[PDB]
Amino acid sequence: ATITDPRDIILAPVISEKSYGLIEDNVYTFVVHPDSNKTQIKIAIEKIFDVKVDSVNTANRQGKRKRTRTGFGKRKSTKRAIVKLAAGSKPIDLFGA
Amino acid sequence: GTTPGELRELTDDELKDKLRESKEELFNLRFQMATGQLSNNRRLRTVRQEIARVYTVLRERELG
Amino acid sequence: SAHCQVTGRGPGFGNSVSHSHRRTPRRWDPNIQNKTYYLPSEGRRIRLRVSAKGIKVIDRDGIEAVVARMRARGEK
RNA sequence: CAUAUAUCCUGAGAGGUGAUGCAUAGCCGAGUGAGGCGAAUUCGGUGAUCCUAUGCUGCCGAGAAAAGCCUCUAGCGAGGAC
RNA sequence: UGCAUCCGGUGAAGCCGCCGAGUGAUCGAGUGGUGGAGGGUGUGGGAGUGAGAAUGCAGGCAUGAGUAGCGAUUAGGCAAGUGAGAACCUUGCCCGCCGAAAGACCAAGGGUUCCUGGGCCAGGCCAGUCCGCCCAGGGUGAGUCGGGACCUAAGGCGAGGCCG
RNA sequence: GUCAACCGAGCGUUGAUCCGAGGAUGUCCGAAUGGGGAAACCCGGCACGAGUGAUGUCGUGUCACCAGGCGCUGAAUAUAUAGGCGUCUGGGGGGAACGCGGGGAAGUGAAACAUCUCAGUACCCGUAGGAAGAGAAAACAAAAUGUGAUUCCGUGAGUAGUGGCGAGCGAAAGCGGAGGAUGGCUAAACCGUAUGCAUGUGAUACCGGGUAGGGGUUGUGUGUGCGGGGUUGUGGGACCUAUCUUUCCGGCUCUACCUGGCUGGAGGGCAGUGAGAAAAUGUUGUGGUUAGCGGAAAUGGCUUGGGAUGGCCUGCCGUAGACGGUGAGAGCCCGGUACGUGAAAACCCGACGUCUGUCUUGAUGGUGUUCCCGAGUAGCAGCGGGCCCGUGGAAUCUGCUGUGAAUCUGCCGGGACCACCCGGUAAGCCUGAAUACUUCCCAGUGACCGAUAGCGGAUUAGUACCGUGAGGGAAUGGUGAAAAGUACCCCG
Repeated sequence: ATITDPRDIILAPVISEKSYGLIEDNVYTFVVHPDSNKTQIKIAIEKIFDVKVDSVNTANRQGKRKRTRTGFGKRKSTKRAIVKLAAGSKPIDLFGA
Repeated sequence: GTTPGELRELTDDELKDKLRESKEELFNLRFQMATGQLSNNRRLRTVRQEIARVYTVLRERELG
Repeated sequence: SAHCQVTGRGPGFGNSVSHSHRRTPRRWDPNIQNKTYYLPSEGRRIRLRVSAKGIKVIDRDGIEAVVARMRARGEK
């Protein structure tokens, strides 16, 4: 069988100045599965943090082509999901900001 | 962490519950690692192995 | 020629020209003749590309038994 | 039955609203740049290669399709529209 | 290489020399140096067996030569700074150039070149504290934009099919 | 895991890492197959399930085309078919070489060139299999009481011959050998049964004789299927026929009656997963393969040396002195070697049997006539191909087109052809071994290369790079025994 936990889509959070500022604005950015979609992510986030999500915005980020003696090498093309919770939304603690 | 010997005692529903719990632990651990709040990095491999064992057991019960 | 169905006669290949023994290649295509074959059990006529030898033999054996052998081979 | 400054449609643009907002010339210190306050905002003129315009006129060389939209019924129909 | 012998970390080969030898290719179980591990001799066997030339091939290095050139038609300068180091980087003030462009925005194409921080033996036709260079990290948020999920043109693929 | 360390975490005799086998999972593309598509990315339908206040969303399955069966339906249109719907089974593509069948160059050589050669090469196409193909005489041979499937090897022989008789090409028989299965089935004629089609002294006609029913052992024909029966050349086989005649029982044998064939059961053989019919099933082989394990004998002395694996001297093992490693030439330090062990499971070979098939109502050997012995075939002609044979007197074989027979006193071949004689018995099928090859795997070898060599590739290798693309296509090895990889100070 397969268990479609919503936590398989949500891979990791993003830790950056921009992510922290958006956290102050109550907007949390995650690294999601590249084959996911906004509605899937909304449902997953809701089921995970027991919260209500206003919008979800996705940006696909190509991988950096880094060089080496062998030649060149490319990192992974990630997918970021920026998630605006609703007004109150009982915010998240798991980011360790 | 847990053994197949002691996973085969459990039921399908207990296994699925343990699977959900292990996926939750893995989620929390990925977040801890991203934030730097994880010393024990091997918990991730451990939990992935637990998930694999559980899926293996369930498929084994499905087939024979 | 159009590569018969009941008898499978395909073209032979060779080289034909004299007076210098040049031997430029050609083909010796069969006498394929469009024929509307009917099966008096079902009296409708389907257009086939068959050989003249096939026609002679199939007038010898009737359309029926040779059509049995033909459908047994499975060709259309 | 009518030839209608009738009616309908289309439609630039004007005006209103949007706008008690926003922005701004400038002013305060602050000097990394964080901010804060904030005047009047009427008249004309010129004037598009842009809009009305997928128009109008003229011409021959005689100028995409399909979706879409509208309508028709066939049909569905006991719930349905606004 | 077969066989038999011999030498060798008490220093083989290779390389550089000295002193010499042979009619010649060449020799040196004569010597030193360097070096560090396999070689010599005789007798046979077999050869990828000998290069100076092929406008030969590859590599390295010369000659020209510290020579030409250092890539437009705009033009740079002063002060101050930074720094080991400044014609070139930074700031300010001047001057000058474009101004249907040498401005601003897109497509195509490129693909991270963007931003921040750091660096400076390569690159930049000089130098370089600078950089489109190097390193690390970050960065691209769409119901309405451009596209798909709507439509078809040319044209393409083309169930079956026909023809071959 | 590693380049390739470092950091941080941990695991492990409760047996990790690692090795082998079997399984599970196995995104997306790709035959690619739900549909689309610029391959690896876009859009879905249906069913089930989850999730939502519901739409959205998620997951699991499934959904290509074609062929062949099976079932339903059966257009114009009536028969009916084409077709449509459903289901099931399969294919599709890749692969280094080898194979079979087809197609088929040119450079070149001929000192030109066209015939010819190159060459049936390269290339292409279609197809396979682990081998293939061929193969059980319508053969060879030459009068020998001959051989006796096929393939392959060597010879025959660079011969006979062929050839613008030029360049060149080039057999076969026969012989010696490999391997041996001189192997096995069938169609036909006759019966029997079933069935389709058309019909019916429709009864004196449907078993074998005679009686009686029966209204058909159809009056039948005719075609097909099935089963028998028959598979050959000294011709054989069938139909008739006659002598002998190895098992038992039952039911039919149109019907009951005596007597002639068939069909079931039983003892038994005979074979078998094979070409000769086909699967499954077990038990079981210190049989094998896929991990490995053990495995003798020097801390020997002296000396040199950084180090002994060198030298000198002592011993020792040896079914082990093979090859490597270890601080320099190590049998006795290590991995190992000789040698010997080892498989839970999977797989492959066997054996034993279940089981399957067949014979078993059977054969034996004889006598004289009709029937059969593979048909659009052979043969013939025309044009061609290939055979040594280049159309020549050109057989044999073979493609196309026409024409077109005979079934044994028949036909084919024995190098035009005729006669005789001999051999064989086409037009139907199958068939192992000897033979060819190596993408890949294992173990090994080299008077093979040893980094401009050897694979292009010891290294980032079909990479970087070049090119739109097909495609082309590099260079780059060595510290040292051990990083002990130069702390620290000085110039900078």
